[PDB]
Amino acid sequence: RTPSDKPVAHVVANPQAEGQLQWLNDRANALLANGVELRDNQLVVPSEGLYLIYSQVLFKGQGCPSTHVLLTHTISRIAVSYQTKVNLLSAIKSPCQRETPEGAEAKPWYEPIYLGGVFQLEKGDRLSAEINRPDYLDFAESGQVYFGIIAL
Amino acid sequence: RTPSDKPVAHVVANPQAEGQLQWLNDRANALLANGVELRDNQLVVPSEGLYLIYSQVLFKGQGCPSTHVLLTHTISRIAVSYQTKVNLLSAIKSPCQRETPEGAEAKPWYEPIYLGGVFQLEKGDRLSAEINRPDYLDFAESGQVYFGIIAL
Amino acid sequence: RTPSDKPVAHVVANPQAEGQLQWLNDRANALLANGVELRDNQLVVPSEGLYLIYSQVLFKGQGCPSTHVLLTHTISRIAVSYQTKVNLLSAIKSPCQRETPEGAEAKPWYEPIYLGGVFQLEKGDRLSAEINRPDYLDFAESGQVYFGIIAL
Repeated sequence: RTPSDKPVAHVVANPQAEGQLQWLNDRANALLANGVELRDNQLVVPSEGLYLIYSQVLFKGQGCPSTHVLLTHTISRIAVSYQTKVNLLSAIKSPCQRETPEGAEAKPWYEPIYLGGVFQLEKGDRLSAEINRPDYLDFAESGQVYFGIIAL
Repeated sequence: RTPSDKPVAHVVANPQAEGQLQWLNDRANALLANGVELRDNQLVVPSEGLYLIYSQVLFKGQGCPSTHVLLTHTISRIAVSYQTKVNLLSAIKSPCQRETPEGAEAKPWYEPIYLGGVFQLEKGDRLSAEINRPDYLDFAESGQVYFGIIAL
Repeated sequence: RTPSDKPVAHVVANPQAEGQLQWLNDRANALLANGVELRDNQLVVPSEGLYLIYSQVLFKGQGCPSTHVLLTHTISRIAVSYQTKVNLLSAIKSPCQRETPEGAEAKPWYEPIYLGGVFQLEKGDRLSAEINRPDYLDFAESGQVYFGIIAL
């Protein structure tokens, strides 16, 4: 065989979908081996083990609007028994400070956030990397937005 | 039930501890297992190896001052052998290119810092995670401030 | 001494190359274990399997020039099957949201970029980790700009 036995997965955001982050393992450079499945846009964990659960999204806007743009990306985990979203890793970014553009429009900011950690998950647990602003997500990527778990 | 061995620790930082950054155990899905005591605010490694080392901090700031705020996050190894402290992972970032809220008091800034590399440790070595302006720490803390390792 | 059966690597930037990213396997903890080969400025892969590719670049400047910078970081795989560079993980950061600090000449900004994911490489597979603004690279640091793979 080739994909070893350790339950793995490296999902990439879908460039077609818009204003929504949909995870696609079915492109080049994407894995979903030995157990892991993609169900409700959430990775489901095959076996009780220890997993590293990184993820990365890449935000983009054109000029800084009024109303403070606070951006967030978080990896929550809904466990078998206690089926509620408990927050694993998270992070906020505020890419705007400015007067909110003027004498020259545009000039786009870019803002990536990365989340990585080692956590214990059981059989049937689910995970899901999500953001508060699917409008700002960016993708003429190939590797700009991703979500993955690997058993260790 | 704790399957999969290999020294492992994934520690989150203690919220109610005004500006000090004291890691803790028991919280969230914080781990220390297979002998990685967290002594004196340092993960203590048990036996040599290539350890995946990662950690994240989140600096939050309500309005920019007029003194250029630089913020560095660092993981330095204090080798059990040489006792010497060697800087492994380091990052530096500046939340604002000087604005300094003059009028219209406020507008928060969020600047996360994630560090992660693969390194060669030695049984007894100690890893330290430290920042420089701990007066800039976000106490919303779900799973925002963390430090961790795991044998590979 | 150096652990584990599995091939790994962790080269590091040369603070001598004028305007380019040159990796090295002899400074910092620049490993080149079991069959990995830092070659034409890229790691040639020893064998099949899931690898953990991670890297980090640092950027620096003082004040903002031509309204838009765009620091980018991409690790691309050039597969022995489909021989053509192909993005694996990418991030674009952009310092100076307009700004253009005329009176705050030489008032510095610091901008890092980490990233890393699991992928199923094969043998003879080459990996490049390249920036777009070597001139914006920071070099007053050690555990600053690295790039490595670890068979897992």
